[PDB]
Amino acid sequence: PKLLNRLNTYVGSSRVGKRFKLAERNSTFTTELRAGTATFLTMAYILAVNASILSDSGGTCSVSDCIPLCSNPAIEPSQCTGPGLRLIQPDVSCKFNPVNPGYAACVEEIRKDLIVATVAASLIGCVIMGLMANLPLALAPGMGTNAYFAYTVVGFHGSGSISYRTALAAVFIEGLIFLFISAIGFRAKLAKLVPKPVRISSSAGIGLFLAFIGLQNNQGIGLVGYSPSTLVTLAACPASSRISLAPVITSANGTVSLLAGGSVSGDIMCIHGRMESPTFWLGIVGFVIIAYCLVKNVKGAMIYGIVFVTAVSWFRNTEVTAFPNTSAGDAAHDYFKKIVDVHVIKHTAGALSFSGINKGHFWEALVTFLYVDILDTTGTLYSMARFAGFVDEKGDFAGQYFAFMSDASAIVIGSLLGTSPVTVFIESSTGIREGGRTGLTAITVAVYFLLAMFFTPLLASIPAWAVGPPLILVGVMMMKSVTEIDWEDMREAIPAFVTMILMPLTYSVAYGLIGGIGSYVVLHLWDWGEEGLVKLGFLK
Amino acid sequence: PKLLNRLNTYVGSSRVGKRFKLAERNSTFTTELRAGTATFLTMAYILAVNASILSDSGGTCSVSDCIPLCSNPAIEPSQCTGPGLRLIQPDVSCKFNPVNPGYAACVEEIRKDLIVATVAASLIGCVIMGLMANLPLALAPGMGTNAYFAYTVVGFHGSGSISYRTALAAVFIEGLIFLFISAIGFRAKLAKLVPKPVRISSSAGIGLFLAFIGLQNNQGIGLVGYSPSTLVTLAACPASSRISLAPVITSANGTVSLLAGGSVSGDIMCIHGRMESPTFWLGIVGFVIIAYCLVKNVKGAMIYGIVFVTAVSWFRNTEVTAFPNTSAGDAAHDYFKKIVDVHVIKHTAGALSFSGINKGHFWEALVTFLYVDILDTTGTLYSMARFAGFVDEKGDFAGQYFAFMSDASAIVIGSLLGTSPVTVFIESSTGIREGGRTGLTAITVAVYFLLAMFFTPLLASIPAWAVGPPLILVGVMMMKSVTEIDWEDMREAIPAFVTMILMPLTYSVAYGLIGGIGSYVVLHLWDWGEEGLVKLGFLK
Ligand SMILES: *[C@@H]1O[C@H](CO)[C@@H](O[C@@H]2O[C@H](CO)[C@@H](O)[C@H](O)[C@H]2NC(C)=O)[C@H](O)[C@H]1NC(C)=O
Ligand SMILES: *[C@@H]1O[C@H](CO)[C@@H](O[C@@H]2O[C@H](CO)[C@@H](O)[C@H](O)[C@H]2NC(C)=O)[C@H](O)[C@H]1NC(C)=O
Ligand SMILES: C/C(=C\CNc1ncnc2[nH]cnc12)CO
Ligand SMILES: C/C(=C\CNc1ncnc2[nH]cnc12)CO
Repeated sequence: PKLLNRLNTYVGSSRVGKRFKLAERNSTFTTELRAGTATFLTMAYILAVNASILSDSGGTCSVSDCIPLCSNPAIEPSQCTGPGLRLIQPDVSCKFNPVNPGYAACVEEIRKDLIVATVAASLIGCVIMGLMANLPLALAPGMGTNAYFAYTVVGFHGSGSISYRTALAAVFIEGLIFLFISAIGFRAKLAKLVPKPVRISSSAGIGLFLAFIGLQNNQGIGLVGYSPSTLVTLAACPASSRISLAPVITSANGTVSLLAGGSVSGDIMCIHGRMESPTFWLGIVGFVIIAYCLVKNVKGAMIYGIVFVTAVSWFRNTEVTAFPNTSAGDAAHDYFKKIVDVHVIKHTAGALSFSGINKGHFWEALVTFLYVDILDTTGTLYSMARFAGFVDEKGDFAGQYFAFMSDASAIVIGSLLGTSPVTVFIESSTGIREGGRTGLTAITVAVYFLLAMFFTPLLASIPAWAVGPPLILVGVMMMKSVTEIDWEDMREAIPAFVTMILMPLTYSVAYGLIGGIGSYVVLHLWDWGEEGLVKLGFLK
Repeated sequence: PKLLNRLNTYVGSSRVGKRFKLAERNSTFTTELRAGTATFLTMAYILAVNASILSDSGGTCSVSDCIPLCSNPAIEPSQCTGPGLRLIQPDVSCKFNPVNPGYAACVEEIRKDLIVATVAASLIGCVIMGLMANLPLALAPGMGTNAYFAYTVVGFHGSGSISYRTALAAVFIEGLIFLFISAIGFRAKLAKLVPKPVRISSSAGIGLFLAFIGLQNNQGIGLVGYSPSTLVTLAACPASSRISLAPVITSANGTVSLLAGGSVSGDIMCIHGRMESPTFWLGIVGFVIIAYCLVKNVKGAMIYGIVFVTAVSWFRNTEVTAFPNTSAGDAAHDYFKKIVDVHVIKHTAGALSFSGINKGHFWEALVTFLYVDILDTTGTLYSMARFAGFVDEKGDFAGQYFAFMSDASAIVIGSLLGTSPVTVFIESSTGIREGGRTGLTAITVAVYFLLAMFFTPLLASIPAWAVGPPLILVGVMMMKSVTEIDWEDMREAIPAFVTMILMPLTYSVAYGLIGGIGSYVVLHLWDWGEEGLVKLGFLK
């Protein structure tokens, strides 16, 4: 026949072929590799997006890495010695604008570290899923939880109520509890705990949250900025025309002064030149490219858009350059000059700490992690089992037990390595749609991830206007779940709308879920009471 | 039979009864009055909401009404005479925080004027609709266009790119053009210009915009504020713990100073005490009341909630008092002391100006008004005609011509009196659902509006935490249109998502529409080109 056919048959007739039940599932070797390659092309974008989002979280280092600065910027701190000249001792404000150089270097190092951590976690998760449960699924850090971890639990540059290490501890404990409950089979009861409309609309809320994040400044293509009256208006003015804000003390005559201890914000206000930022238009070009590649049903759209924007952004003397002419820019260009490197985890490894188990926000974050993971994992796993045609009449696909256990173990390992919890990817559908049916798909994707590493230097130079449209379009894809809501029934409509609008506005998933559940319960209280009272017997 | 029956028969057998075709439509006198009363109860909330929203727009008066102020607040300007003491000449900054007293008095007077203007415009529109076209519909200022006029075209306290008078001129010209195009039957040709997904999702976008407005500080119940990092987080701290922001010039060492000419913002940042403002909880109580009244299908829910919140807020020495102990509070309490008054429009009457016809934003606002009015009026009028069973097979209900003409004339009259465009209300369905079929419903609603006036003093004391949930729930009701989108087709999904997310984030309807249409057109260029080229003959 053909060498492809000899290879297929030889693998099919081997012990390893029987291990994964190749013959019984009607595919031998080459369908598996094609499915794996398609899956990797579909979901490679995590490699950049997750690293960027987690790097913006501030990393493991604190004010201790802020160097003392001079009184005048023109004098370097080492030479800051003279009359009326002194050194400023770093404070909390060193972490924020204007950022201390030491913190910037720490942040870049943590960015590299997190890239490597993501790659390793995804590889190990894929291997475990492929081997223990023997299914053709792919695992990697979740998009929905990335931003919740980076911008809400920890905050921008560690401005949140939970320290990074305690956040990793929370993720670890959540993974352990998930493994426990999956083992003892209470999972269905907890999944039924949440009301239907909140469960349906939480995904749309998270999609809107990601879309909003993609429209900010230090996360995406700009186009949204501060306004003194409406608090949000049309950004995308040139970077040279952006200024910061500070808190002041008003009065009853018109005087104003700066409030000591004001937490200065970044460049968020535009003074002139709206809709003139070249980075915004480059991001728009990338967005349109990804949109076409999606509409024509071409796999790997987001990678093509990201790569085009990044390649354009690698030139050195442009307005959209990823290497601006300063010290940090020169260091970044130096690193990017070497194409391949083997970076080694140094700080994020084993960075757990159980100090903050007392704080309420700790348990809030843990419970939010737990519920999001339970619901999404169960739903996506059952959907993919349906897509592969493994579901029997009773509704189970045999190997569900070990699939859930493997997902929980992967979550725990990701927690240990220092990344947001890992999950199964809907992108795996592509592999199923290509004919792959056994665990070789997962191992192929794992090998492709292992190939991805060795390229840390190139993946470290992704600007926000490259991340951008990927996040926006992930939100677009996630929004499709709104249809399952009966919008004509107020008792079901109101909680869903609250859930959708609270997440992107309060900028926090937990508050959206809490508001939705509270509104649902308050609305249904009368029905609960009447039903229970008729059950008692006073009413009919 | 019964006096009700004699009255019914006597009216039915009279000339006036034949004028509205009473017998032909199977209702004589009392079904009409019941339908009118139900309609008025359903849609009375406009009386407060429209007045508040348009009053926040700043009115017709400019910095010329800012009085000169003293150097120290403890000295009144009249006595501001002494060493090192002087008078500050008002500039633009007088209009904003800290607001000059004269502008506050002007704003209150404009609020009263706008209340009376809304009442008169709604009355005249209802009368014209009921008489010329002879249908049981109700007219009043639109909710969606209210906020677009008040917060986007003109801006908060006249901070927009269009002067209030020129905005009224734009509304006038838009109404005239609508009348012209409707007269010639060319309306349906324009109505097909907008793509389907944009038309479908614009209503959901406007609903989200209203919901966002209802969650702000000077428009609703708070709960959304400013944050240096995420730009939006969880507000509803006590008013005593809110501070303002100002622009600042940073450096490369950590120094900061104020920027001359900074446009100070209102109290938007919370320093401590989150989720502790009593006004927020009172608004939540009103929201829950309205939600119950809606779920149980009780007419007049929003009025009951507004009235409860206002009645609680009318007390004098509480944290949620609508009369705080100052000069303006005392004046407002003085006015509210007299229950009934006959206020006469003094400024907003005949306030047109055609100076700015050159500006592009003028035409942007005009076209946005025109398209919103065209689409909404056509759709709602046809839906209400269907609901009453007047539609024939061909799809017309006879009196459509004069209905559209009456709506256009009402828009023009509203423009003359100084309010946002007037439209037909979906709430009229209630009157139809009760059995009303003729023009007596409109005249009854007009009489009820005429009754509403004479109560300007009471309607003038509505706080934001009373307006609040009404806006939020109007957004909830509007959101129901998302279902008509095929979320699985990207070429139709992406433009709709862009339209939905751009309106509430950029805080402008026109930009959302422009973005949606642009994305739609750019997405389909390949299809248009291929189709036209195959039409030419090169391809097959
Ligand atoms: C940081 O450097 C700035 C200059 O870039 C210093 O600005 C001082 O304050 C204002 C603004 O320039 C002027 O009136 C002074 O003359 C400036 N002095 C100097 C030496 O530039 C600022 O003082 C420096 N930081 C601190 C803490 O002083
Ligand atoms: C406006 O009134 C205030 C008192 O309410 C005056 O006091 C100023 O207060 C600010 C901040 O507390 C200080 O920075 C100023 O030095 C104070 N000025 C004086 C003269 O004491 C304030 O001065 C008044 N406005 C102006 C322009 O003087
Ligand atoms: C509720 C959770 C999403 C978590 N992340 C993911 N969950 C499942 N598959 C994916 N593909 C990309 N990201 C994901 C839905 O937003
Ligand atoms: C597109 C337009 C709405 C304009 N306003 C209204 N249009 C029609 N009926 C109403 N009832 C209350 N407000 C309205 C839809 O938001």
